[PDB]
Amino acid sequence: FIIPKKEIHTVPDMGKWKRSQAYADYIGFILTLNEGVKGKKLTFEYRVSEAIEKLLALLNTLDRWIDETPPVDQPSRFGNKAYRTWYAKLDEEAENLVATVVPTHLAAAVPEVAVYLKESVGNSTRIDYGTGHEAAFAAFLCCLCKIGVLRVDDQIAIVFKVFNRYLEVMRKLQKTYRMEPAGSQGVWGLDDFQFLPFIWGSSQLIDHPYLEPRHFVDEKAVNENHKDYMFLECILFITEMKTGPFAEHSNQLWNISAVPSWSKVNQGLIRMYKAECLEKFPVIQHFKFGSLLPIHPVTS
Repeated sequence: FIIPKKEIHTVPDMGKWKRSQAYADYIGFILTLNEGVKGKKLTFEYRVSEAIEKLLALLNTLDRWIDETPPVDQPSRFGNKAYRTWYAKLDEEAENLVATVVPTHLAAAVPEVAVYLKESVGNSTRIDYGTGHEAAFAAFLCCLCKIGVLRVDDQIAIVFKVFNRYLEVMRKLQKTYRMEPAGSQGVWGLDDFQFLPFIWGSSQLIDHPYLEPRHFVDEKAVNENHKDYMFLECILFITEMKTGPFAEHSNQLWNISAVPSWSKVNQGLIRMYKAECLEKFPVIQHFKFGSLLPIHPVTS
């Protein structure tokens, strides 16, 4: 194990990244989880292991720290400085948190794995959050699979239990500390903060008996179904946070609602994720590379 470090500094480094072992493992992981959740509600009776339970407890610790760290009165009208107090706790305690999940015989892996956790919750200096932080959380989970802490039978729970809870905690950070989107915003982005739940969420909805894409801009449909469906939960967050016509506050998603099937939405969002997140220097340039997700060319 080694200290994961940044490797994307120049334009040619984008190709280095796309040819890397890290990229192959990362995109393979996203696609594997995408397939596993296909056609299933969040309440699907999936297996729940000790490691999954410990990851939920880890996220609940993060949540508790938010409650202990209220917003401060401040002059700035953007991010709330209390975020930095919260983040400092995570920075100090990340290895301890990860150690509650990783059994002692794999203790050597804790510092490397914990770097991804420390990169998954936003930026302290800027008080911002974007799809690069979300990617680091997926990378954190990917590392836990690679070292065998999480297994194939945990894959549905990774999305429906752990990632689902992570999104709740991220929404709470974003609202509580008035966090700024880190990257492209408004007309320029799919969503101000997230990406993966629209991929995995659209996979859930493949072959649904009633819901089709145009239904996600129907407030009634979202209200009656969001508890079962990660995609719909994301839309609910948007409509709760933003006012006015959907077409104006979320134009990209508005256009996506016209797609005739969830399978086509899912296929299109995978393409879009590569183009607008993984191949986007300003979004992905802070990705860190160590031993588990290495910058060396993919083995083959």
